[PDB]
Amino acid sequence: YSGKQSYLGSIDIDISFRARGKAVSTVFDQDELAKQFVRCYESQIFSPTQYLIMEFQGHFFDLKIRNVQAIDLGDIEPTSAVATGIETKGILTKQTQINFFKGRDGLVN
Amino acid sequence: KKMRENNMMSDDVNLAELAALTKNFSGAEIEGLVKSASSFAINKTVNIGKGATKLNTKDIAKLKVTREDFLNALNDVTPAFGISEEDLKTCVEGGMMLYSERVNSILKN
Repeated sequence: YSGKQSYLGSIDIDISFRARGKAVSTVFDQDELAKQFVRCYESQIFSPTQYLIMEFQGHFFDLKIRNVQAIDLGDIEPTSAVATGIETKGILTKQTQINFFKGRDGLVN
Repeated sequence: KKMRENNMMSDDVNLAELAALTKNFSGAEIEGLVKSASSFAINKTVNIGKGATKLNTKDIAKLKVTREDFLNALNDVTPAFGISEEDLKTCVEGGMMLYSERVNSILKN
């Protein structure tokens, strides 16, 4: 279906607290979060608006892939447009630029 | 001041000509000039709107302002007291020609 863009170049993920009463003010390291997502979920195919439940250091979060950027191997530059359309999907790699964005509630620090 | 010591500025700009160009600028206009020049440089990277998401370390890792950005910036900020000499420069839009000796004598006198 994809033809060439089989891998995830950059991935943008909205992080939210699953439980409102479990808001905790710890400073969360993006690199560790990315590592956690990759170690738990590797080479998995992802779409926009796909949801996930994430367990980091005992804390449960709801993750919403807001948009996806699919690129083929061998593309030096990320010239590909980031698609908000759910059709675009790709396969996770250990090098995807993972940007985490505050949820609509905006409590994750 | 800080730009220069932080090595965020091209070596081509020389302050003397800037000081020459800004005839009737007040003290409070120069800062706006700085702002606009910066805005041009920074917009060159982000391209707000259409070509979004190009942000990356390489782009931001070599940002420097350029002289032509200042030259461009002169078109946004305008003096407030230097509004009447504009009439004088537009008075000779028809050009000047030396079809006769007489004009030279008059100008010399």
